[PDB]
Amino acid sequence: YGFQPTNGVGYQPYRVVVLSFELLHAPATVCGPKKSTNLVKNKCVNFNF
Amino acid sequence: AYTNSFTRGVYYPDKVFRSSVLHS
Repeated sequence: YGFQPTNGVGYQPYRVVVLSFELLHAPATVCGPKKSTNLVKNKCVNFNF
Repeated sequence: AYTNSFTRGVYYPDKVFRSSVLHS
């Protein structure tokens, strides 16, 4: 590419980043910034582990 | 020399517990 500053859009350079989330078969890894909390047994509950 | 394995080289294909279950 011979890039030059006086190029019409669609010929100017764009930077690209491709994030690819993969899930092999480990025990866990990085994730969003949830919050986590306590747990209780013997009660119909809505859980996220 | 060469030799004969009999029933050797079986590994757990992954995590996930499991009990009596002829799993394929």
